[PDB]
Parts: sequence; structure tokens; C-alpha cells
Amino acid sequence: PQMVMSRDELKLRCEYCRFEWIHDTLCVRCPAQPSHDQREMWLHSTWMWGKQQ
Amino acid sequence: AHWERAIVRKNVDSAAREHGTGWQHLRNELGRQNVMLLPRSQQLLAQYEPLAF
Amino acid sequence: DSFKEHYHRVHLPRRLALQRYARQQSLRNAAKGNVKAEEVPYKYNRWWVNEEHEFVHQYAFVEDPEVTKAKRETLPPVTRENIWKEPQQT
Amino acid sequence: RCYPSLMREKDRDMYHCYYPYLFDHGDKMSLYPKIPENPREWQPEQLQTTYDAIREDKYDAFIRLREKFPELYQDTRAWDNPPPFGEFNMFYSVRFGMVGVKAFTCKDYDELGNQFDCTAFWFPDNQVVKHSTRNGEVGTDKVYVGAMNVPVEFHKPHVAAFYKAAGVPVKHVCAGFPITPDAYAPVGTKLDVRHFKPGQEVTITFQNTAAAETYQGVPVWRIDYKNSLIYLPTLLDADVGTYVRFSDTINTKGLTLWNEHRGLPAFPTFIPPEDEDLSKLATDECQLKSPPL
Amino acid sequence: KNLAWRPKMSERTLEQFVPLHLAFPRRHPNSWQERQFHLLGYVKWPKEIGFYNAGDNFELTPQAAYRIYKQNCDETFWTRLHNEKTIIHLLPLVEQDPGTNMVLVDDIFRHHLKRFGADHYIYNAVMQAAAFAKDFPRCEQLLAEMRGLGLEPNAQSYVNMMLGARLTGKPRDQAEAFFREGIKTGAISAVMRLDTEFQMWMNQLERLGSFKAKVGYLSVNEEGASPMPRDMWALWGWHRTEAKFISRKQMISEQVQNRVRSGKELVGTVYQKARRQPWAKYNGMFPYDYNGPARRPAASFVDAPTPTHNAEVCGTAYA
Amino acid sequence: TNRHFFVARANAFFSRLPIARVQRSLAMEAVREGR
Amino acid sequence: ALVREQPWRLSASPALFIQVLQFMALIKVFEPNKWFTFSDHAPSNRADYRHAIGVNHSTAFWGTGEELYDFMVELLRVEDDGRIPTMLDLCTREQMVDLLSGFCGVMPCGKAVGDVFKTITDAFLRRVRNDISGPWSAHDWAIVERMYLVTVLCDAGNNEILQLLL
Amino acid sequence: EAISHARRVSWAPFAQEPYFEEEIEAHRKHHRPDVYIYKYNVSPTHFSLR
Amino acid sequence: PKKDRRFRVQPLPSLHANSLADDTPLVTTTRTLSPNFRAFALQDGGVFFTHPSHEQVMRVGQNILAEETKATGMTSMDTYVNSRIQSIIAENTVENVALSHWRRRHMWNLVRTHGKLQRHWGVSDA
Amino acid sequence: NLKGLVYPLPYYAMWRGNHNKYTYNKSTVCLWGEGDTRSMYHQHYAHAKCPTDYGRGGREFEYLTVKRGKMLQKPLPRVQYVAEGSKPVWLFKSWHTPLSSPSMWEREVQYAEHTPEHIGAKRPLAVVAPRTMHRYLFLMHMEKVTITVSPLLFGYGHTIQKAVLDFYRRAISARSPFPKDKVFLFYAIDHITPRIEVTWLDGTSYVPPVLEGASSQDLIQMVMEEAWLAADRMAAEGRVLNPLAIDDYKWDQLVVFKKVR
RNA sequence: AAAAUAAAGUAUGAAUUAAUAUCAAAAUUUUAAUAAAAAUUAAAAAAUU
RNA sequence: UAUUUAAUUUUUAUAAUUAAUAAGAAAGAAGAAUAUAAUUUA
Ligand SMILES: [Mg+2]
Ligand SMILES: [Zn+2]
Repeated sequence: PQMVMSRDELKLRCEYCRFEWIHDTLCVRCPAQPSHDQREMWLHSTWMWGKQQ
Repeated sequence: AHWERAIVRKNVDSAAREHGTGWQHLRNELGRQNVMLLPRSQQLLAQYEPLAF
Repeated sequence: DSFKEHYHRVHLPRRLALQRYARQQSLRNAAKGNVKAEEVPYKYNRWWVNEEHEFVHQYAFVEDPEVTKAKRETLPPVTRENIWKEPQQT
Repeated sequence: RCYPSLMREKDRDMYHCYYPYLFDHGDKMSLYPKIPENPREWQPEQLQTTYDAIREDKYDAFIRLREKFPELYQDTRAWDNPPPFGEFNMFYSVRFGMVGVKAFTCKDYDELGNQFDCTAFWFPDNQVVKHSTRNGEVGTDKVYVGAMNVPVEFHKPHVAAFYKAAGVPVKHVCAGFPITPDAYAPVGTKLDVRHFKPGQEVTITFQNTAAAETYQGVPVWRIDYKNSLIYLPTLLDADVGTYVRFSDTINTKGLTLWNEHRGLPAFPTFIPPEDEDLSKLATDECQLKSPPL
Repeated sequence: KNLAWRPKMSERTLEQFVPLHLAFPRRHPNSWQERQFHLLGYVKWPKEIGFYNAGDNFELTPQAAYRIYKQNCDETFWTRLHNEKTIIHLLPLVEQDPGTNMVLVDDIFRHHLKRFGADHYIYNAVMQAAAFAKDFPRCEQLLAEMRGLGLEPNAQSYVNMMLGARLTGKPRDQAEAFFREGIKTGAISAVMRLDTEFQMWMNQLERLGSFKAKVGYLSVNEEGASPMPRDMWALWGWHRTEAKFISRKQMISEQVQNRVRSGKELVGTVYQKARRQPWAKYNGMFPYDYNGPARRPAASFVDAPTPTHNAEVCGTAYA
Repeated sequence: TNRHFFVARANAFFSRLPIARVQRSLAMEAVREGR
Repeated sequence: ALVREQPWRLSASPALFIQVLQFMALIKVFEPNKWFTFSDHAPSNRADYRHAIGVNHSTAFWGTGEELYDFMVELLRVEDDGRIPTMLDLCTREQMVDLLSGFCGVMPCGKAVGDVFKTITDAFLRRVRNDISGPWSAHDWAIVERMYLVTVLCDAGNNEILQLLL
Repeated sequence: EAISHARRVSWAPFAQEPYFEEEIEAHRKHHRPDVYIYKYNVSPTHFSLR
Repeated sequence: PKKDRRFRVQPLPSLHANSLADDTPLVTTTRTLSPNFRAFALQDGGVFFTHPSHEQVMRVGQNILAEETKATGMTSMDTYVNSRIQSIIAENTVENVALSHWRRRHMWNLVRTHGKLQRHWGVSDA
Repeated sequence: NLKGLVYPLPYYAMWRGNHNKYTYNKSTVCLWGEGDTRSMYHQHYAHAKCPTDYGRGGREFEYLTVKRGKMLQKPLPRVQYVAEGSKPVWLFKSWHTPLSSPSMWEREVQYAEHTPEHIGAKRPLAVVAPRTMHRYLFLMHMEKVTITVSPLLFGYGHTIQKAVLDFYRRAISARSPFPKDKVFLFYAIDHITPRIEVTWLDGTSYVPPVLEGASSQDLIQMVMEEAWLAADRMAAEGRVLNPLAIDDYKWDQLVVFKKVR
């Protein structure tokens, strides 16, 4: 899914599109037309301190 | 000069720890009540005269 | 002398001592006149289906020391004739 | 592929059980979670279930359908009837091998014209010399097999001592085999050669010509149980006279060595029948051989 | 290449094994437990008043509850459910000494009947009390008073009839009659045939044997006595959203949500348009998950009278 | 690898089995089935 | 022999109880490290050390006196007042002394274990207070005194026995 | 097949929602009446704290 | 520049701001033996403390130890500790040799051997 | 990376990376329902797991467990609330049967003990109920709907009166599938808490529990759900039930999305 | 890669090299240009080839 | 030549509870040397 720079650049493009949480990372999922999927760019779901800042 | 006064502080502090307080209060209130015991002397009292300390 | 082999240097004899402390249980369950191997319960849930929907099995094998003590003590009976006189098919 | 299926511990609960899930109260097994006898430790929003018509009807149907159709459900019988100890559990049983000697090299044909190069191994005297279970920890047990009886004055004075303590006749060589508790055989047991079935695959540990080597797939060809030989289709890099440690190759890529289709081993030790005497028996009639490869 | 530490599996394969909802190696230390007790507005009470018993539940002491009643009899906020709750709190006292505690029940009874003309709650409650006190003819008398009053005896009233018929040492077919009459009345809806379901009811009541008995749930007297629940992050739900102990100004808000009309969502129906989805919600740590629960002023008692009998120990108040 | 199981060899005892006898025996078994 | 297949034998006769205990204290089974030590200035760790590449697989941790000592402690472990230990009301007083010195002699510290010491000493005083009234000899003082010497050695001094002797 | 005892229709010849709340019998869980016992719910079937 | 390896004092419970007010010292020591230290006021402006002696304090310690061990009996560590309190109360001197030395040299009292070489309290010419 | 004893089972240790090398813990890392979470409370795992049955935690998982001592095989549970000698009726449930018939939702084995003779019932009742949201009243198995209101009772703003009469308003509105000749409204004289009474083809009448703070769709869905329960209940008597014109649970349908351009 | 020749050896005994403390193994960054310079974590036994 | 690796320190009855990717009386020839542990041999 395309990664938006921040939460403000995140819009709901269709009728069926939703806001969802991927482990504290806010994202948009459409059960129809998956090309509408948007992630907020943020840390990986699994990160250590030295590995990711 | 710093290493040794560190040792002295450590001893007086642990000797205060046995009494449920520490160096951090003891310094202040040996200052407050105008006792003027040098920390070396507080070490001597802690080790050789526990009752006086 | 890394972290871990020093760790085990110190602690493996302590693990041995600890399980020795585990073995004394049976010992005062011996001394007072009781004789029992402390039993392990049978688990009826060993068959399961996971999230990808396939059959997953868990194997529980229970060792019987009163059988073992008999196993080492005397010979097995004579090997049945179906075994060696016919080969193992590849 | 080379991994089994992944099932997490959280995922095993009543809704994932292939058979009916059973809860343990310790004197009795029931399908209802144990209702704590002190009622005031009941948590809020918790239904203590004394009866459920949903989960009891499926159990009702299941049990009857089992006794009513015993021929369809024989696999289901694995749930209610576990194998007792010993009795050659296919997955849990590991038996010991024996110590051989690389004797010579030979050549055979199979049914077709095919030149094989056999290596012939000799099993001079195989006796279980020692039992060692290490501090009673599970899965830690060893059986020590000695070979090649040897005069009193041979070994260094500390080796002979060991053999005297054991009670076993003095051996040239001893090797340990890790095995399961069920696979034990008593100290001093004479091991025969047909402990190894001619069809099986054998793990071999020997000295290279100069470190130790391990061959994990090698099939048995032929067995002379008179002269106590065993034949193998390989050319080893090994000196003639090298002591070779034998074992059963316990799994070949997802397949167990011993199974109903493939076959079953004579389990803790082979024992010969009381009525046979090898001193009356010729070499050729004493022969055992594999199925064709 | 130790494989106990750096196994041969890719991180793509292995990242499913990273726990993000982590349970046992807990994140809440002990020092916080008390702090998070204080910020939720909870107050430590002395053992007489009440306590958090073995299931970490705050149970209000009997003879404590009666005093709360006798202060709050005429208060504006005191509703008719508070009365029957009080009476419910008095039951062990009702069994272990019926002579001096049925007078209390009758006080609440008369006061209720003059604060409100009559109620179904109150009659259910006091016939339950009379059931535990083993006055049976009192139960028939009370039921006749119900029917004469125009009150339609409730399903619970028939269960109280069954309880009183049971533990007063009276035979089956006096309970059976109550059950059958109750089911003819359209109170009890029983799905099974009468015999087996009466068996079910009696099998539930035999588990529930009384406060004085030798076998039963109510006959179990041991209480973990704690001023404070020994895990403050304790759970009634799945998620941490669903935690058991929530703030008092939250437990006001949910009560406000309950007693206000149903226009948005379904009450009483088994559908529940908004489905429970704990896993769908925010998974991540707030700054109070690191720095600790936020400091609030410790809940204090001003000008409390001096503790006479401070040397004496409180008896478990089950009596 | 210098251990005892590996270094020690059984050469000296080879008279205990008749190598030459078994080779000829399986020669007999070679001509009996006709390879 | 004495633990697994014939558990009754140590309880039946205290004689070999003490004999086995004293032999077991004579070789020092609980510090095997000094089995391998040729110079006491350099104590050898042959018993307590194992490395994963295989050093000391042969000299590794040999549970040697483990089962025996734990067992014959648990023969004296009857702390229950329901039944007194069956061998201790069978022992001669001199025997009680000698098996106390057995336990005191086995341990690497040279000190007896608390439960055992308490048990034996408390069993001894209730015999001494009885027998001092009846037939008594000067030798029966030797038993008491070399009881008190052991009692001082293990560092719990007996005020009662000392105030008996003085 | 691959189906568990639960969810299996009969013995005769998931990731997206991991947790469940347990089902009472259908005729039982449609309207489910209060019965006061001493501050517990007693049914012919279930118990509760309330 | 090198990392500082001097010893660090343990953290101490934070004040509630009550300490800021004068007449409230921020040292809180209220302990078991506290009431025994009696304060008197000298003419100088200095103070005069009356306290129990060394052996009295240690005797109190011994009483508390015995009183905690009356129930479960005395364990070996308790034994050794009580022995040492009992010694240090009566000390009169300073002890420079290891405590185990006497036991190591007297071990022959504990473990008796066969009577051929058996060692007694007199040995030579016997 | 295997040394020592290796068991003939094909891959037991493969998921922890091929080795046996620790194994002496009783304690592992845990999600909910994993091992050391025995002692904590959770909705799901209180009723779905026995707290002896918790094994080790994440990727170190028990595929193979070897323990010593005797085995206790405790006897299976015997089923409650049935007399011995009782002969049940047997059912055949199959995937061949679709979900549209009530013959999927019931007891598979059927006793005479579980068959209520209260109601006319030849075979016992079901245990599992379908769940959807009923937006409309549709005449399902009902023959009459009676709505009784006493106008004497009067109130301003949102009240139960408003709710029941909104039930009526929805019943008679243009988009309601309910046939509008069988909705009956009654004005009562003396002070009736307005009730709704639905009579089915059995002659049985249900009254939904109009609660304080009830709304319009609560009563609708209560009526519809109880209507399903009653369809099954009447099915138990042996009535032959006609198929419903409108299906509230969409079994035969998929979620369909509109197009792109 | 087979064949021929030469390496533990007793004896003789040089030469290049040499600021060094019993040594300096592994990693990370920094510091005016490899940095065996720093700091930190760490984990280098002895002899012979 | 220093570090670094690889091998060895000359039969260890036995191997792996962990790290990382293991060691019993002594040197001539390991052979009495022409592959027998003596091919009878004065
Ligand atoms: Mg200076
Ligand atoms: Zn879209």
C-alpha cells in the first residue's frame, strides 16, 4: 500500500474504505479495490532500539 | 582525591542506609545543625563507634 | 570466558543441586513407608487444528520406571519368526 | 516442506480441538471448566456452566457414533486408547546398534546383471557391557556395547579394572548408544547379527584414512549369521580392521525407518530360539538377503 | 551459527513470533498498584465497612449495609433497587440469627411500603429472606398478599417458593407444585419436559445449599481479606480496554449510558450491532505505561474520630 | 581424532574368521543361481 | 542396596547406619575436588567443571553420596509429633553421639544440618534427663562430654549440658 | 477433513476473530431472566456474579 | 575522557514537599532502638545523647533472634550467628584467626577410624 | 545441530531452529492463553482452556513431551440429565443440507427426556440461533399483530408510548413488507402500559418486554428473533411451514461491490 | 597428479631485524590524513608446525 | 617475525546438560620391516 507522509495526507477515497489500526500505525483499508490502501509511514511492527533508533 | 572521597561517601552512605536514610539527607542536616563533622570522621564514627554515629 | 559459558560454569551445578532438591520429595515419600512413583496425568487433548486448517498432533510419551526396572533386569522373550526370516521391504 | 505445521499454544483451546475438548478436575474429566468451590471468587461477567446442550450433544453424538461404527473410527481409538510403555512405540523407540570390524571387500550381483562392491563387516563378540543413566534425567540413557574378547594382558591396567568391575568378559573395544528406557537389555547380553534387518538403512561411524566419519544412509545388503558378517554396498575410505560403530538410521526425510508398510525391528535386542544350534549349521543355509534395489 | 540464538530462519518467517500482545512477563510493577488505585478515585475502607474478597471483588459488609440504609432511608437518590439490594446484603445474618435480623428486614419492608405504595422487588426480596429464615408459612402468607394486591407473582417469586419449600425440610411435590403452577402461569418458560427441568432446578439448588449447611456454594465462608485488590489491572474482558477496575467518573458515565434511552444501539436483543473487537483497537503504549499512572492526591480522611479498640481484631462479619 | 575406539584396530584377530572360506562359499552361491 | 531395593535395612540396625555414615565421611564424598588435588595451594576443580567441547566428561559431576545422604537424612526427618523417629528411640546414647558426629563429619563445612542436629540433640537430652536418675557410671559422663564437644564443634553450644557438667 | 470438533456439523459419513464469548442454548439466551439468589444469578443452566 | 567508575549512592525516597516547611527535618529515622537514645540539652548549645551500650544492643538482637527461632527451631546459620553474637558480647579482645581453624584441627574428634591407629587425648607410649 | 538422543519423529525440534539445547525451563514468554498465564483471568481462556493444559509459550512449543512416572487415564465424562435405557431418536446432519432449513440447528441425538410436552413438540428443540439485524417486520410465521395502547396515559417527549407507536408507524409505512391488513391497533380505556402481542399459526401469543428506554428497532428485532424461535417451536409440533419471501440472514448471497468506471 | 630429491634429527653455528612494559586478540564510534591513539563493550591460556 | 587462522602435543574403555562454527606411567622402526602378531625353524 502507498505510504502517506503523515495522518493529514490520508483520505478516504471510496464508499467502502475504512480507518484501521495496524499496531498503533494508522492506515486505510478498502475491502473492495485494494489499490486504495494507504499506510501512514512509521516504524516497523517489530523494532529494537539499536536496530531502529 | 576524588576516588577516595567517593569511597568515604559510599561508606557513610551505606552506614546511613542501615538506619533507613542516606547520604542525601544526612549531608543536608549535618549542615543544618552545624555539626561540622568531615566525611572522613563520619566514616570513622560509622566503623569504630556505631552508637555515636 | 564469554557471558554464557561463565553463566553455565556457575549455574549448571546449581541446576543439578536444585533437581537433587526435587528428588528428595520421593525420598520422604519413601522413608515414611509409602512406595509410589508420582503419576503424570494423561492428556486427552493432543489432537488439534490450526489456523491454516490442517491436522496438528502432539506426542506425549510417558516413561514407566517400574517397567524399566523390569526391562533391564531380565531378558526379553524369543524374537518372533516373522521378523528376521522375512526381509524389510524397501 | 522440511517444516511441520505451526500451531501456537494460544491456539489450542476448546474451539480448536479435533476431538471433544476435555477439562481436568483431577479426580474426573469433564467438558465444563471447573467451577471454583468458593463462590465469592467468581469473576464478574463469567458464566459458570453446569450444563451446556450445545457442547454435550456433540459429545453425545460422537461417543455413540464411535461404539456404533467401530470399523470406521478405528483411528479415533487412538484418542481413548494410548499405547502403554514398551511395545515398540514407533516414534519413541531408539534401540542400540553394535560394534563391527571392517573385514574385507567383496562383489555380488543382484537379480539383474549388476556389479556391486560389497564391504564385509564382522561382529566378533557383541555384549552389553554397561548401563549409564545420567543422574536420572529423561532421555539421557546409554547402553555400552563391547566387542572382540581379548586376553587378560592387553589393555592398560585401568581398562582391565573397569572390565573386572562390570563382570563382563574383557573386550578390545566399547561404544555407547543413546537409547530410550524401553530399549534396555541386561548387562552381558550376547548380541546377534540379525539384530539388523537386511532391508534397513544404517548409520555408520568409523575412522577415515585420519579423522572420524559418519555415513547416515547406507542400506544393508546381506547377512551371514553363522560367521557373524554383514555385507554393505559401499566402498569405504577406511583401513581394513577399523572398528566401525553401527546404528539404525532413525528417520529418512519425514519417513520413520520402522513402520507398518516398511516393517518392524526385533526391539530391545535380538534373541535366538532355544532349539537352534549353529554348530550343526552350514554357511549357505545360514544366509539372509535384502529385497532387490 | 549457534542456532540456539541465531537460528536459520528469515526475519520474515520469524516476525510472526514477536509477541505484540504480551501477557506473562508483565509490564506493571507493584509500586504502581497502589498509585493506580488512587487515581481511579477508589478509597481504602476499614474491614467493617467492606473489602475486596478472594475474587478481588468489593463486597459490602452486612451490618455495614444496614447502617448505610438507616442513614439513607429517605434520601432522594435512594431508589427502590437500593432497598432490595440492602435486604440481599442482610441474608447471612438472616440465616445465622433469624430472630434478631427479620426485624431489620421488616423495618426495610414497612419503610419501603410507605415510601412507595408497593413494589415487586420488595416482595421478591423479603420472601427470599423468609425463605432463608426458614419461615415457610410466611412465604405463603406473603404470596397471598401479592396476589391479593394485584401483583403478578414473578418467575423469581416461584424460585423463592421452591427455595423456601426446599430448605425448610419439606418434601418434593410441594416444590414440584410451585414449579408446575408457575409454568402454567406463564412465568417460567421451560424448554425440556417438566420432570427433567425440575431435576435441573433442584440440582442447581443442591449446589447452592444455604449459609448454615454442610455442602453448598453459600456454605463456603473463607474470604480473602484485602483493603485493595492485589492486581489493579485485572481483567473482566479480553483487551486492556475491558479491564475490571475502571475510574469512578467512568462508572458514572456507563451508568448514564445505561439509564438513558436506546436510540442508537440495541437493548435487550441478542444481536449487538457494535461487535466486540478488542484486537482491532489501538495497540501501543501511552506515556503512563512507562512513567507510571498519573499522580493524584491520595484519598484522605479528614477529622476521623480516634480509633478506640485499635488493639481488638475484627471478626469475619458473616454472622 | 585420537580416542581408543578409533585408534585401536582388530587386524591381529582376523584368523578367528575364515575370510577365504566365505569368499569361496559365495562363489558357490554365485554359480548356483548362475550369475 | 540400602536405598532403592532394600529401604528397611538402615532403619533396622543403627550399627551400620553409623558405620556407613562414618565411612562416607572418611572418604570425603561432598568435596570430590580434593580427590584430584595434589597440592592444597592449588585446589583442583576437576569435579565441578565441565565445558561443552568436552573437557571432564569422565570426571564430571558424579552424584556420589547424593541419594544415600539425602535418604539417611530423611530417615531422621520425621519432625512429625505423631510418630517419633523409629531409629532414634532404638539407639544407644553413645551411638547417638557417634551418628551426630557422622553427620557433622560428612558435610564440607564440618557442620551438621539444622533439622538433623536439632532432632538428634533434642532426642539426646530426653535420654540424659532420664538416665541420670537411674544406674549411672563415670563412663556415661564420657558419652555426655564428647557429646558436648561435638555440640560445640558444630557451633550450637548446649547451655543445658554445659550447666549439667559444670 | 481439516475441521475441528467444534464447528463440525456431524461425525456421520480462525485468524480474524480469535476470541469468543460462550454461547448459551438458543432458547435459553433469548430473553434470559433474573433470578436473585444471594447476590448471584442462578439458572437451571448457569451461575453468575452480578 | 573516561567513564566514571566511582561508587554511586542509592536513590532515596522522594519528598512530598512537607520537608520544605521549617521545623521538619528531612531525615526520617524511626527505628526499633530509637526511643532509647535520650536527648539532653547542654548549656553550650550542643546536645547530649544517652544510649545503651554495644553488648546491650547486641543482646537485644540475640533476644529477637531467639524469639523468632523459638517456633521453627534454630537453623545452622542461626546457630552460627547466635554463637557469634554470644562471642562478641563477651569479647574482651580481638579475634585474628579463622573460625574454622579450630574445627579443622579438631576434626579427629568427629570422625573415628579403626582402633589400630585410633588417635586419643594421649597417644605416645601407649 | 542435534546431539545426544534424537527421536525417530520426523521434525519435532525444527521450529525452535533444529536443536534440543535448553529445555530446562518451566517458564517461557507468553501471549494470552500461553503457559504461565494459568493464573490470570481472561474471558475466552477461562471457559476455553483447562488450566493444567497450558504448555510452553511461543516458538518453543511442545510437539514432543517426554515425562516419567505412571500414567493416569481418567475415565471420560458421562452425559448429564438422561436416564439409562432411554432410546433417543437419531438425526442425520450433513453438509448436503443447506443452512436454509432448521434441520441444521438442532440436537443431533434426540431423547424423549429433552422433548417438551408443555408445547406440542414431537422432537426436541434447537440449541443454536442465527443472528442478523432485522430492519423490517415481515410476516413470517405470524397471523396477527395486536398493538394495544391506552390514550389516557399521556407523556411529552421520548417515552415507551412513542416507541410502540413508532413500531406501528414502521409497520404500516410504505416500505414495510408486512401485509397491512393484519396490523391491529386498539385504544384501551384504563391505563394500559402499551403492549404488543403477536399470535402465530400455533395460537401462541408472544409479548416483547418493552423496557424503560426502549426504542423502535429493539421491538422489531425482538419480535423477529422470537418469531424464529417460534417457527422452530411450531416446527417441533409437526406443522408444515411455508418458505419465507424475504430472507433476513443472507445465506444464498455474497457481499457484492459496485463498479469502477 | 605417480617416480627420483629434501624437512623431529647428535655436532658446528652465521645474517637481515630489535624504543618498549609478561602484552596488544574482537567490535563500535570519535579525534587535524590507515589509526596497534582515545573511550566503551568485550572475551584473547601454553608449546610446536 | 608479531597477530590471525588450520593442524599437532604421540590408544581418551566412555564422549557432548552450555560456548563457538580434550586427553593414564613413553620414545628407537607405527614394521623386527620381504603386508600371516610368530607359518615347523640349531
Ligand atoms: Mg590531594
Ligand atoms: Zn478505495
